[PDB]
Amino acid sequence: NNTATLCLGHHAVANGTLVKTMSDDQIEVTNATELVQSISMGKICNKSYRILDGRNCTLIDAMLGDPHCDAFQYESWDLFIERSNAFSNCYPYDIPDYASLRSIVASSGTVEFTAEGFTWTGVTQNGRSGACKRGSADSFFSRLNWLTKSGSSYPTLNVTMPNNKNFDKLYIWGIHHPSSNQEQTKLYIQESGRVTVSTKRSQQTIIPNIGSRPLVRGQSGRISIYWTIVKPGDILMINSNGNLVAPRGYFKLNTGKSSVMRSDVPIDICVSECITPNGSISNDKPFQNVNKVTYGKCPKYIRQNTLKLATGMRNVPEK
Amino acid sequence: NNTATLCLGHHAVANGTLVKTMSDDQIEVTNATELVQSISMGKICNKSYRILDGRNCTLIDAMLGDPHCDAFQYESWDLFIERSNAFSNCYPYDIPDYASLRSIVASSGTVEFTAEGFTWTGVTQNGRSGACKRGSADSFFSRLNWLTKSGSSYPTLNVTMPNNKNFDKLYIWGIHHPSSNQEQTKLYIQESGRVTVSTKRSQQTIIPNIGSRPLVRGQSGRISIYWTIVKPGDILMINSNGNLVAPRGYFKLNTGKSSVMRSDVPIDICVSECITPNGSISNDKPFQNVNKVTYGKCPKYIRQNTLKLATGMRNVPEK
Amino acid sequence: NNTATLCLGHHAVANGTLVKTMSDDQIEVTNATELVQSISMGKICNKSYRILDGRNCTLIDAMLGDPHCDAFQYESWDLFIERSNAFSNCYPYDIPDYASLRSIVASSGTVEFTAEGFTWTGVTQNGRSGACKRGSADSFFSRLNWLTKSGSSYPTLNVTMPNNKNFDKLYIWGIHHPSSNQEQTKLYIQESGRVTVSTKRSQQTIIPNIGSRPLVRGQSGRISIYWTIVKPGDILMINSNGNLVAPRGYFKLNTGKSSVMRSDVPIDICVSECITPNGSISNDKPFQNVNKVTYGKCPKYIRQNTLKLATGMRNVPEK
Amino acid sequence: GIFGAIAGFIENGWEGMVDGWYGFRYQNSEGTGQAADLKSTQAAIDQINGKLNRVIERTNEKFHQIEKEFSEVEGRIQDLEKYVEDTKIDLWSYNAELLVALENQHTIDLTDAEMNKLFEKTRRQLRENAEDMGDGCFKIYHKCDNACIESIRTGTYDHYIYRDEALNNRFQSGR
Amino acid sequence: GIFGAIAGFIENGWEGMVDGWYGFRYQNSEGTGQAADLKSTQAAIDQINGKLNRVIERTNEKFHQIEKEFSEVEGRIQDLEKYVEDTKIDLWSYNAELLVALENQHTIDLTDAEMNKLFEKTRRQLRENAEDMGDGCFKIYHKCDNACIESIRTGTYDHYIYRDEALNNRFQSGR
Amino acid sequence: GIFGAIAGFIENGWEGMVDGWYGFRYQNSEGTGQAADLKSTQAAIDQINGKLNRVIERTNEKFHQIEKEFSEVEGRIQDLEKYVEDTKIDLWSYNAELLVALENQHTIDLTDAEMNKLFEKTRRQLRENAEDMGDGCFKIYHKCDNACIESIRTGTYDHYIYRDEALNNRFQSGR
Ligand SMILES: *[C@@H]1O[C@H](CO)[C@@H](O[C@@H]2O[C@H](CO)[C@@H](O[C@@H]3O[C@H](CO[C@H]4O[C@H](CO)[C@@H](O)[C@H](O)[C@@H]4O)[C@@H](O)[C@H](O[C@H]4O[C@H](CO)[C@@H](O)[C@H](O)[C@@H]4O)[C@@H]3O)[C@H](O)[C@H]2NC(C)=O)[C@H](O)[C@H]1NC(C)=O
Ligand SMILES: *[C@@H]1O[C@H](CO)[C@@H](O[C@@H]2O[C@H](CO)[C@@H](O[C@@H]3O[C@H](CO[C@H]4O[C@H](CO)[C@@H](O)[C@H](O)[C@@H]4O)[C@@H](O)[C@H](O[C@H]4O[C@H](CO)[C@@H](O)[C@H](O)[C@@H]4O)[C@@H]3O)[C@H](O)[C@H]2NC(C)=O)[C@H](O)[C@H]1NC(C)=O
Ligand SMILES: *[C@@H]1O[C@H](CO)[C@@H](O[C@@H]2O[C@H](CO)[C@@H](O[C@@H]3O[C@H](CO[C@H]4O[C@H](CO)[C@@H](O)[C@H](O)[C@@H]4O)[C@@H](O)[C@H](O[C@H]4O[C@H](CO)[C@@H](O)[C@H](O)[C@@H]4O)[C@@H]3O)[C@H](O)[C@H]2NC(C)=O)[C@H](O)[C@H]1NC(C)=O
Ligand SMILES: CC(=O)N[C@@H]1[C@@H](O[C@H]2O[C@@H](C)[C@@H](O)[C@@H](O)[C@@H]2O)[C@H](O[C@@H]2O[C@H](CO)[C@H](O)[C@H](O[C@]3(C(=O)O)C[C@H](O)[C@@H](NC(C)=O)[C@H]([C@H](O)[C@H](O)CO)O3)[C@H]2O)[C@@H](CO)O[C@H]1O
Ligand SMILES: CC(=O)N[C@@H]1[C@@H](O[C@H]2O[C@@H](C)[C@@H](O)[C@@H](O)[C@@H]2O)[C@H](O[C@@H]2O[C@H](CO)[C@H](O)[C@H](O[C@]3(C(=O)O)C[C@H](O)[C@@H](NC(C)=O)[C@H]([C@H](O)[C@H](O)CO)O3)[C@H]2O)[C@@H](CO)O[C@H]1O
Ligand SMILES: CC(=O)N[C@@H]1[C@@H](O[C@H]2O[C@@H](C)[C@@H](O)[C@@H](O)[C@@H]2O)[C@H](O[C@@H]2O[C@H](CO)[C@H](O)[C@H](O[C@]3(C(=O)O)C[C@H](O)[C@@H](NC(C)=O)[C@H]([C@H](O)[C@H](O)CO)O3)[C@H]2O)[C@@H](CO)O[C@H]1O
Ligand SMILES: *[C@@H]1O[C@H](CO)[C@@H](O[C@@H]2O[C@H](CO)[C@@H](O[C@@H]3O[C@H](CO)[C@@H](O)[C@H](O)[C@@H]3O)[C@H](O)[C@H]2NC(C)=O)[C@H](O)[C@H]1NC(C)=O
Ligand SMILES: *[C@@H]1O[C@H](CO)[C@@H](O[C@@H]2O[C@H](CO)[C@@H](O[C@@H]3O[C@H](CO)[C@@H](O)[C@H](O)[C@@H]3O)[C@H](O)[C@H]2NC(C)=O)[C@H](O)[C@H]1NC(C)=O
Ligand SMILES: *[C@@H]1O[C@H](CO)[C@@H](O[C@@H]2O[C@H](CO)[C@@H](O[C@@H]3O[C@H](CO)[C@@H](O)[C@H](O)[C@@H]3O)[C@H](O)[C@H]2NC(C)=O)[C@H](O)[C@H]1NC(C)=O
Ligand SMILES: *[C@@H]1O[C@H](CO)[C@@H](O[C@@H]2O[C@H](CO)[C@@H](O)[C@H](O)[C@H]2NC(C)=O)[C@H](O)[C@H]1NC(C)=O
Ligand SMILES: *[C@@H]1O[C@H](CO)[C@@H](O[C@@H]2O[C@H](CO)[C@@H](O)[C@H](O)[C@H]2NC(C)=O)[C@H](O)[C@H]1NC(C)=O
Ligand SMILES: *[C@@H]1O[C@H](CO)[C@@H](O)[C@H](O)[C@H]1NC(C)=O
Ligand SMILES: *[C@@H]1O[C@H](CO)[C@@H](O)[C@H](O)[C@H]1NC(C)=O
Ligand SMILES: *[C@@H]1O[C@H](CO)[C@@H](O)[C@H](O)[C@H]1NC(C)=O
Repeated sequence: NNTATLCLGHHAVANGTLVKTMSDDQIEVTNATELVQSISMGKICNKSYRILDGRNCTLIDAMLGDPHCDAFQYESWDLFIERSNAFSNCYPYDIPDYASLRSIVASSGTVEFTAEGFTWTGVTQNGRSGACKRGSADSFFSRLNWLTKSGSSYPTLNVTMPNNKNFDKLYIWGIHHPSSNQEQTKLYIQESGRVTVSTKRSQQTIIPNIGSRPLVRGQSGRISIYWTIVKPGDILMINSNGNLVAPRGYFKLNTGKSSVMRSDVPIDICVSECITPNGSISNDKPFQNVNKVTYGKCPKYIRQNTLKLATGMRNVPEK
Repeated sequence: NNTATLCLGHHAVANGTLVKTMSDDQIEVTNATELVQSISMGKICNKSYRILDGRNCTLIDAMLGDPHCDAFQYESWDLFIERSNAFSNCYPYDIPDYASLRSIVASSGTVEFTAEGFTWTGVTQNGRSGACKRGSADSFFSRLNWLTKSGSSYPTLNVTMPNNKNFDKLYIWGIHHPSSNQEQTKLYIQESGRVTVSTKRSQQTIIPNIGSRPLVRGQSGRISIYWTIVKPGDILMINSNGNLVAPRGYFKLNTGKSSVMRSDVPIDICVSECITPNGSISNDKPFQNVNKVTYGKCPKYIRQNTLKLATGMRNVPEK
Repeated sequence: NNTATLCLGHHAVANGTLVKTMSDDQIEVTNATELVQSISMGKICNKSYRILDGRNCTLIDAMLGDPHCDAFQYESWDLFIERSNAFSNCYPYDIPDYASLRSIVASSGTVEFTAEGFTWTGVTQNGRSGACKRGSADSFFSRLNWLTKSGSSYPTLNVTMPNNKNFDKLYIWGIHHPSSNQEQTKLYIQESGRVTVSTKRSQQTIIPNIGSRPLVRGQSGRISIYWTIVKPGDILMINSNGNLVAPRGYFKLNTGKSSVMRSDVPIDICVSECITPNGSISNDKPFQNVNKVTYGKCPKYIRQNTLKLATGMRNVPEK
Repeated sequence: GIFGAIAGFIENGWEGMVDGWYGFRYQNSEGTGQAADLKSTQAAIDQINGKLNRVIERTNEKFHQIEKEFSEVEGRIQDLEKYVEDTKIDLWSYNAELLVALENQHTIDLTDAEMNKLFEKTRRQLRENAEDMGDGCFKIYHKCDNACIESIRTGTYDHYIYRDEALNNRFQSGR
Repeated sequence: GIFGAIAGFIENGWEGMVDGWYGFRYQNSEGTGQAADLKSTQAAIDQINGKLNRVIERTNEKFHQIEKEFSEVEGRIQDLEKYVEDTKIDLWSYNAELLVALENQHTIDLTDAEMNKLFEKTRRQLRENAEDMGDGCFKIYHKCDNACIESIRTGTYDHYIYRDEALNNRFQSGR
Repeated sequence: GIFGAIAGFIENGWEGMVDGWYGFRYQNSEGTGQAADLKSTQAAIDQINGKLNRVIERTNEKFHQIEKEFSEVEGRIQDLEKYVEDTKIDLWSYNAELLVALENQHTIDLTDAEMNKLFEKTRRQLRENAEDMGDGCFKIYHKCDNACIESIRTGTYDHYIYRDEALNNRFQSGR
């Protein structure tokens, strides 16, 4: 005609997708994005964090110095992976407050050891055991020194070691529980032993406990493991008349981004910034449904496996 | 006239009600709904969960086997109610880390006991006490065996019991603290006793502690109670030269929806899906102000006693 | 002309300010308000809460009765400030579960002591030490009584003290660890001592532990501190054949608004209702970035140092 | 309301409408009548129904937990248990307060929208054949019986039919 | 703004209005003048005042808590204490960020609404006696002195009075 | 939508617009054509892009924490560790659900706004020279070639130029 008509509109697409609003359970829009990461990578990426595969070793074992853990001797990590085939292979023990020690060491992020010159006067050092074979010879945890009677004497040990460095030292020590009074007196003159590890500000006395326990690698005796933090300027002191499993030096204690994770998933050559037991996961979404156990730069864990965020107007197809 | 007038409107009601928006503190709408449950039912509904009324008994007592708790012997529950008249009536005791044991047993949801054939060679079993009357005769906790000297001997007990089932066993045992060296030697030859309960992976030695405590039901002695979890394939081992209060078997440990609640409110014949100390409460609202202690399918507990959700347009009455 | 034109508008200002919306990262409005308190006052206001400056004393020390803490003897507080120059000056000790005792006393909000008439028959009382000088004479913690051998005897102490008041009593006691068997027998006849503090419902036996520790103010011995809550109607009982550091009475235990805070910032004459280690802070904003450690009526702590709330329309300047 | 319809240009509500949420009243050659508009009423109701179920998860089973009441004074651990719970309660309490304000605000606004949406729909149908009276009323410049009114309500109204007539009644004026 | 009034069809703000938030400027037979519209200004301000107090509880007393700084390395328990606090802070931090965005968005939108609401109110008063110029201005087709303008502002304006005259000035045209 | 434009007065979307989000189709003396309107498209997109980054903090490094899986049955402490985590997860889960609903609602509404804003902009340009057809179409009462249409799109359209002509074609009528 000799007059015009002008119409306004908006676009639509062929492949619309449903989202949820305050007003509707499901409503179609032109485009939506997933906000929840639910696919893992199936493997832990060796980059960008420093990953140490524990293999057959637990973290506690690698630091104590179980013979099959000797390879970890010099190691530090961002994240230490604890596998499930993981087992122990040295003298049987137990750590009262195990998890705490596990946590302290994990966040320290190293099993690196600095030997110190302790003097144990009039006692035989380096007690070894058939339960703890290095190669195929009797041995013991490498970071512990098993002291017994020399000749016919075990005199009151009274050894001292001041902290002159400007950091906290972590000392790991222990006590040995023999299986019979017969064994006790044999290895440690006195009928009843004890250990009093002390500083200027704390102290801990541990008494051994005679008796048979179930056989573990041929042995019915046991060892209990304890720790002590010595502050700069402070001073360590070990007093014992029997049963002491002595430290060989200290662990440097670090404040750091370090940790430990239980995982059976393999380690592979890729890059990523977030790790779960299920593997490394992608970083870009705000939420995540893979695992509540996470390390690194991770999206927040939530219960839902899917959440759609509208990134376009409402989709109204021809009709 | 010969022309029309057409008006648009919306409805109003006589009984409007005030709500809160982002823009107004109070504003009248056509209808509102309460979002907070603040009325309880005054009673605990015997359905739908399985409720066990502890009556005079605590949960710990029912499992240990206090004589007035004998009725609970065979019981399992979804929720065990602990009343306040609740009291003890057997030998005086204490459980170091009581709450933990209470929690472990509560979530297990049973006090059902499987007896095992333990052998205590050369000691008299079934030690009873005037403080723990079954009917009107001296007795003791039914799940514990109080061992004393036989003749003139209490030899080192060395008893074993492997876990061959495919679940964790829970073993409850104890030690007896006598009131005088006079009493100690009388019931247990040796001047100083001990108990070393052990598995392949853990161990606990407890030494008795001589001395007078305040009289409870005529007795000044005491008992301390301990537990031990034995894993499948693992093995229990009890080593004692005096003072051992022996287990009679195991408790099967369950993963379950079970729990315990402190309440004085009566139990009645009704139906509901959420329980608080104040009684069962209704399920349908999202929030709840009755009690922060809840069990079951419950609305979330909040501080406010009222919250109104508008379910109609703004109400504008004639004017 | 002979016809009019009427225009509608809104105001603008010269000094607009940027805010964040759902739709824009930065957008200018006519006025905005800060929602996060990030400036502290630099000092703790002596009003409105009751503040006690610990000065050279820790909270634990003031209650135990360290001689340089004698001034706190009669004190109660809303908030007790623990400084960092703070040091100890009495006999060397340690409290197993220190933090808990610190917390219990802090929330009680008093170190006020009620002496009781305990009878320690056939032992010398008031044992003093060169490490704990009152004025310039040997002394000891004022709330503890150090008992030793009288003549050639230390008989089994068996002292009792019922709670006849209608509140819980808190009793603080301890045990002494000597440095050598030589010292032990000298001060406490028996070779091995013990303490069994008990009520009708709980009990705790502590054995001393012989041995040398590092010198603190000339002394190598130590003291370990324990507590006991005695309920109304219940009864305290102390049984000891050596090494007991006896209580002199009780602390009244309060439910209250009281607490303790580590701060080095000075106390000054002002008014405020919220306190942080950095000083008192202002109350009026909803959020706060000064410190996560707060006491009183405080805004919630968040990570961001700034948050702007629009309090005017969008600002559109001439153009 | 953001749209100025409800409690604004529309003076007030009709208690006489026991019939629907939105509608019409009309005066014509056959008298005066009233009819509720269902689509509008439905659009609102649909948005308001199940409103809360689009944010709050259908309430969830929860069994054994932590203890939240205590007989003994313990310190450190009990301190933590009390704080964990206290934190949880305070955070949910915020959530609930904010949720109510958000939803109510939304509700108010969507109902004002539906009113406006319907007025606008009607205005657009009528074209220059009518007049916005300002109180949500249209002066219609032609004889409009019940079948005529009913057609505006169904959305079948044809203004080209009435254009000529409307113009006459409209442009009678001028001095 | 959702309404396209502020920073849209209304070109910009008036710094000259030290008087109110919304208003009029007019040119007539008596000259040019300016008047702030109080009801609009009040409606906005009322919504913006005490805004935050409709979501955030009046700040609450809190006394003894958990410890949040540590001298010693302890492990398990300290691990938990640090995580409880860290969780609490991160969750409140979210709350505060979202709250600000929500409120500001709402504020922006309600102020744009009030502007539009007022323009619309005025347009409706005038009827076919006027012309929407497009920049939030009305061409009024008749002699309109200050008493005339003032009446539009009070909401007392009567267009039936000016209809005839308006029509004349309007329909002078056609070629 | 609150504005009734998208999925309301505008019947439906144009799949043929591979060009922009909002625009025009026109029929004139030169034939029929289609042009996307960039400012509208841009205003929407700008609001939708980086939407979530205005609420959610750029994701943060987190290292050693608490344990969340357990081999042994321990009671009290493990009870607390499990509850702390469970609480954390449930609270974030709420946050995420509410956030999505809020954002989507906002998105829907701002896109409906931009459509309406553009229709309104165009209507205001045309004045009495045109007619609101009701389906988001304008009947233009004068010969309007592509340069004419293009001018309406640029915002340079002058109605005083076409007034006389429009009136003629408009007021041809009356019987
Ligand atoms: C308290 O009570 C406990 C349990 O009754 C005692 O502990 C047991 O002590 C006996 C020895 O006195 C142990 O017997 C030994 O068992 C070893 C382990 O066997 C396991 O593994 C092998 C595979 O290599 C399997 O056969 C089997 O599945 C077992 O699980 C054996 O290797 C030893 O074998 C040697 O002895 C035999 C028989 O005399 C010889 O012919 C062989 O050549 C070989 O040299 C041995 O038989 C028993 O295992 C211990 N049990 C536990 C649970 O520890 C304590 O001794 C007791 N304490 C006291 C009395 O103070
Ligand atoms: C360490 O020190 C404590 C406290 O001094 C001693 O423990 C007390 O020991 C005496 C006995 O030596 C106890 O006396 C007995 O008390 C019983 C409980 O009485 C309570 O209940 C009754 C109601 O039945 C009430 O009368 C009263 O309110 C009490 O609370 C009595 O039942 C006993 O009565 C018998 O003795 C009397 C008097 O000789 C006879 O005439 C009667 O016939 C009857 O048979 C008895 O008197 C006292 O209760 C203990 N106190 C506590 C707190 O335990 C330890 O003995 C001591 N340790 C040592 C020395 O090693
Ligand atoms: C187990 O092993 C430990 C460590 O080897 C022993 O503990 C040490 O015991 C000796 C004494 O046997 C202590 O020696 C004494 O040290 C005191 C502290 O000195 C500190 O402070 C002063 C400032 O006043 C500084 O000089 C210095 O920096 C020190 O840090 C001295 O004050 C004593 O001085 C007295 O003795 C000297 C020398 O004989 C006299 O000439 C003086 O006049 C004065 O009276 C004294 O020398 C030593 O400090 C202890 N060390 C620790 C770490 O405790 C245990 O004895 C041992 N246990 C056994 C054997 O059972
Ligand atoms: C059938 C028989 O009696 N054989 C003798 C054998 O008996 C024991 O075999 C061992 C493997 C155990 O299972 C035990 O239960 C059997 O009865 C003797 O073997 C030694 O037995 C002693 C004490 O009974 C120890 O068990 C010892 O173990 C070592 C070890 O760790 O391997 C030797 C270490 O050098 C020693 N380390 C020290 C002193 O530092 C330790 C340590 O003393 C204990 O572990 C502490 O708990 O013990 C077995 O080698 C042998 C030798 O006497 O004779 C067989 O005829
Ligand atoms: C006035 C007087 O001396 N009477 C004698 C009485 O003294 C005690 O009375 C009892 C009720 C206590 O309050 C006690 O403090 C009084 O001195 C004697 O009663 C026994 O006393 C002994 C030791 O002093 C025990 O208290 C014993 O208790 C039993 C019990 O539990 O009831 C008997 C049990 O069979 C026994 N169980 C065993 C061995 O397995 C226990 C157990 O030995 C202890 O509880 C362990 O701590 O003790 C009282 O019956 C009687 C009998 O000797 O003589 C009165 O003249
Ligand atoms: C060089 C030398 O041997 N000097 C003798 C001195 O030896 C000790 O000096 C003191 C300061 C210590 O550092 C010690 O290690 C030195 O060897 C003697 O000093 C006493 O030594 C004894 C035991 O060795 C105690 O250390 C005692 O300390 C007191 C104290 O606390 O000050 C005296 C108190 O009155 C006493 N309190 C009581 C009994 O209630 C305490 C208490 O017995 C212990 O602290 C418990 O652990 O000890 C020193 O005064 C003196 C005196 O014998 O002779 C010097 O020649
Ligand atoms: C509708 O939205 C979806 C998802 O929101 C669009 O896909 C996504 O688009 C983003 C933004 O450009 C992509 O980011 C890009 O990633 C690549 C490689 O990683 C990079 O080279 C670019 O510079 C940019 O950062 C993102 O990859 C992609 N999302 C997914 C899950 O694949 C989609 O294209 C949009 N659809 C339409 C029709 O507009
Ligand atoms: C305005 O809203 C209120 C509350 O939102 C209305 O009362 C409620 O209406 C609901 C929805 O129908 C009722 O649910 C019903 O419950 C019964 C029995 O439990 C069941 O048989 C039905 O099938 C349905 O599920 C609910 O009971 C009721 N709420 C309360 C607290 O009683 C009210 O009727 C509405 N008012 C108006 C004027 O519309
Ligand atoms: C724009 O808003 C800002 C901040 O929102 C305005 O400053 C603030 O105004 C409030 C409300 O009146 C002030 O409260 C007053 O405090 C004084 C003394 O404390 C008291 O005497 C009054 O009765 C009233 O409660 C508040 O002090 C003030 N905020 C700050 C941080 O100083 C500002 O004036 C507004 N600007 C414009 C141009 O409207
Ligand atoms: C709870 O305990 C009390 C006993 O202490 C029981 O009630 C008593 O019944 C006995 C007779 O059997 C009498 O001594 C009294 O008449 C009752 N005492 C009181 C205080 O009322 C009650 O039966 C016990 N409940 C159960 C389930 O055993
Ligand atoms: C806190 O402790 C120090 C003592 O260690 C006190 O300040 C000292 O005062 C004494 C004299 O009384 C002198 O040794 C020094 O002049 C001061 N020492 C220092 C390091 O400045 C101080 O008085 C104590 N505070 C209280 C409240 O007792
Ligand atoms: C991740 O591993 C857990 C066990 O740690 C397992 O239960 C779960 O199925 C895995 N999740 C995914 C998403 O693969
Ligand atoms: C529920 O019981 C508690 C004690 O557990 C009591 O303080 C409270 O008043 C009760 N609440 C209601 C709503 O009845
Ligand atoms: C407050 O004190 C802490 C140490 O407790 C310090 O790290 C921080 O810088 C201070 N904060 C402010 C805002 O001054």
